[PDB]
Amino acid sequence: RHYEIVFLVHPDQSEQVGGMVERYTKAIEEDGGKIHRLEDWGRRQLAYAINNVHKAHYVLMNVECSAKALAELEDNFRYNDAVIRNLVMRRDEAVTEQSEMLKAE
Amino acid sequence: KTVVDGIAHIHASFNNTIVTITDRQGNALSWATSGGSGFRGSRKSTPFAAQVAAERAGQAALEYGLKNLDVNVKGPGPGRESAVRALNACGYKIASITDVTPIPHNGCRPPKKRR
Amino acid sequence: KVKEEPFDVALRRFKRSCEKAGALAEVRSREFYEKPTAERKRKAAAAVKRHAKKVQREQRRR
Amino acid sequence: FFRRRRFCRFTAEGVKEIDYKDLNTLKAYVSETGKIVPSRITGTKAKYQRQLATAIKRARYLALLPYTDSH
Amino acid sequence: LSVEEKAQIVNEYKQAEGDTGSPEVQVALLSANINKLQDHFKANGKDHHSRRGLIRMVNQRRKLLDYLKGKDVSRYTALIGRLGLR
RNA sequence: CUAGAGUACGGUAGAGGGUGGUGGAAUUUCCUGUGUAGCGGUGAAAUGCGUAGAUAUAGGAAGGAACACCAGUGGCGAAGGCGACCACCUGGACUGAUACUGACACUGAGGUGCGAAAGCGUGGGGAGCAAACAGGAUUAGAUACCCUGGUAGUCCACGCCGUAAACGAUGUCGACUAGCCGUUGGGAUCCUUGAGAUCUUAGUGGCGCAGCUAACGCGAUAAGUCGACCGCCUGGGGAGU
Ligand SMILES: [Mg+2]
Ligand SMILES: [Mg+2]
Repeated sequence: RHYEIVFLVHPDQSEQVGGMVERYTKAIEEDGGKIHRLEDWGRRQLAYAINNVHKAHYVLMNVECSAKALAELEDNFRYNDAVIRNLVMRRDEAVTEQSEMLKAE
Repeated sequence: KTVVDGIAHIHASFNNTIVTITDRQGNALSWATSGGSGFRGSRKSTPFAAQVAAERAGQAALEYGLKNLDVNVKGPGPGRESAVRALNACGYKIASITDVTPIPHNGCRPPKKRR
Repeated sequence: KVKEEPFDVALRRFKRSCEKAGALAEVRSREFYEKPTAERKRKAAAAVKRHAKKVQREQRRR
Repeated sequence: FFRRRRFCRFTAEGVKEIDYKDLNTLKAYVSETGKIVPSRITGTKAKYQRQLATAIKRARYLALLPYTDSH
Repeated sequence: LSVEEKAQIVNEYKQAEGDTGSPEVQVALLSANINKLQDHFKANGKDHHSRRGLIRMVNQRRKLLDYLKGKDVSRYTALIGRLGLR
């Protein structure tokens, strides 16, 4: 429960990422997991080279699903070429919205 | 042949010092070593011999111009900073000086301790 | 990294910035492998040389 | 007392669960080369120093902070 | 073991008390927890540091039974047969 | 009967285990460009590697293991041991409030387990390091130290062996006995701004009075004053044979 999936996509797929949001989160709603934030940090420059690119498109997302929808997005990120890194987390708490992109501008 | 704004590479071991003048493309123009200046021994490892080989690389580099140099210093040995003072002695505008040093986070294990 | 303005200033800004960063004593400890007991002697002798230094200075702080 | 106030950079405020998101905080605790600072220089309490080292290693993984001057 | 799985057992083998101290409460909680772990130790075979915790609970269970037998017999066999031990 | 002991309830801290996954720096082998005479090594040299284009230098690919800085008289574990990040299962300890059980405890011959490293069996895997070994040097002599190479092994799965300066050279458990300076984690009280204050438990360090000790030295983490159970010692070799 209460995961904090953060994943970044390819800079050439940042146009297509709007359909990529609901394509993943609709399957979570099939499991029975509501989503408490969905932030899109945008196109930024990395600190180093990840498969010889330098821009990305960060996607922040906090999901509270059961053990099956976690098995979904664990596999779908591995079977993609848009997404280049991911990080699944776990907190034992709830989620408020609008963390830092106000302050990051 | 004319190139400008080259890059000077300095490799400094405990027993020898190798200096190479290149371009941004990473291509050899002039290399010069401490052993080629005729020291060959205990005199080879001195920071004085890293001035003789430094200027001698800086004389076959004026074949192509190279009025601007960018220095990468690499190695633990002596003559690590004496070679830089023997670069603009030949009259080269040194823009910036940069440490490059291979430091493994864990790495392979080194050889055993001497006795 | 040291940019550039006379030249003697940027040398001493580079000899010092390398040492204040490090990567010169660490290279010197990569040329012989210490077995982890011998790395527990550095952890033992340096802890004595710090807690005894906090007390020997108090004699100067009398 | 600069090493004293930075102990209160986390304990005077209710910022106990630090995140790997506030890069404006984390850049105060990283040296010019890239390596992480000790805790006798900042003087932070060792509850938070352990908690500070995780948020570096996660932000380093997401390419938000470099490792060395090489890349 | 979960929280409500603890509350399911205390409601069942209560001695009309509302109280969690009696041996028929304590023996029941341990026995439901030994049976849960037996499939943890069929996947994890080389988990030795967690094998050590299970033998604490087994030896604790044979000490409360002899305290129970060392007081009464009627309370004993009404608990052995209701869990199927020995 | 509730002071030992155990349960139920909040709450923190951790390199405590096991099963997968993913990183970045560095080393080596290989490919390709530029470029041309040495590189490497040492008290000093030599064996070695080089125009059949090395070292250097730039681009690319493959693969293996270890996990800088944080890191500390710092933590956790019954002991051996345990440091990349995340998920996954999973053990115990601390701290507070409150109810319950009402002595349910301690130790333990025999017996049962977990046992560093080197080694052994079948199968994988082969980056570096490196016994055996080979060559050079030193040397009256040099199997040795030092130098250039280099195999089993170290790595993984499964099974075995059971010893170490397996160390705090100190069996486990319980109760009393002046102080002071540190430190991990946790509640307190407190004027409140604290770089706060004092007190109290659970650890982990430095000095010290009584006391003990052949002396050195330990000294609320006893070797002090006392209890309960167990193991073990009886001159040196011969011989842990
Ligand atoms: Mg030991
Ligand atoms: Mg002994």
